Amino acid sequence: EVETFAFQAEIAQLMSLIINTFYSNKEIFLRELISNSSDALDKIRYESLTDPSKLDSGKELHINLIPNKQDRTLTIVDTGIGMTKADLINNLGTIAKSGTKAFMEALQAGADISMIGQFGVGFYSAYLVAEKVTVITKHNDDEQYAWESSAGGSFTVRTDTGEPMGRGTKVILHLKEDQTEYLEERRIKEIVKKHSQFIGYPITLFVEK
Ligand SMILES: S=C(NCCc1ccccn1)N[C@@H]1C[C@@H]2CC[C@H]1C2
Repeated sequence: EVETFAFQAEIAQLMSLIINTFYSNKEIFLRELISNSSDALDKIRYESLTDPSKLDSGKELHINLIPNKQDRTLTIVDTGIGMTKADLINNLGTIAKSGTKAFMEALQAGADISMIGQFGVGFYSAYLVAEKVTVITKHNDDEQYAWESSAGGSFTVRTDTGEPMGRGTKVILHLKEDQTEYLEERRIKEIVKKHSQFIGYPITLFVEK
């Protein structure tokens, strides 16, 4: 059973801008998603200091990068705090409204797309390289859910029936046909070394066989 929602008007305009603007420095999408993963790992690690039982769903705090050339997908996995159903539908888009609005004003004040993380909406930079983004997430306080959008103004949320994650978030990027360079190992390594050398959690690049 699937539910379809409309994006916030501001969010929908940001995604249409991100998709339709000719912007060449697309590699910043990885820094933003890794930075989001780092924040999610910070939150569960902090909460576990006063409640060690929050880690019963998994003690490992790490980020995995998993390219897949046959499926043309790049997947970013973290074992952070994860997201509830309310996060996916209401709360996170509500926090992001002021940031989205401010980000689009700045885009005419001279600022460029690479400053998206300074407004707390770096996640949507995934649509620089992805035609479709699937998010699998599991919070200690909710069930496992699957969020998905190909932009166009709508997204879906459903209960996920697949392999249980335990805890964390899996961002699955269905890459555009001309963006397969981000499925290459030395390209991913160069981007991580350039943008995310100072992340306080292990970032493991899964090499294909
Ligand atoms: S509101 C949003 N990103 C911005 C919030 C944020 C800021 C800093 C770190 C982490 N998260 N993303 C939401 C999560 C699912 C994917 C799209 C929607 C549903």
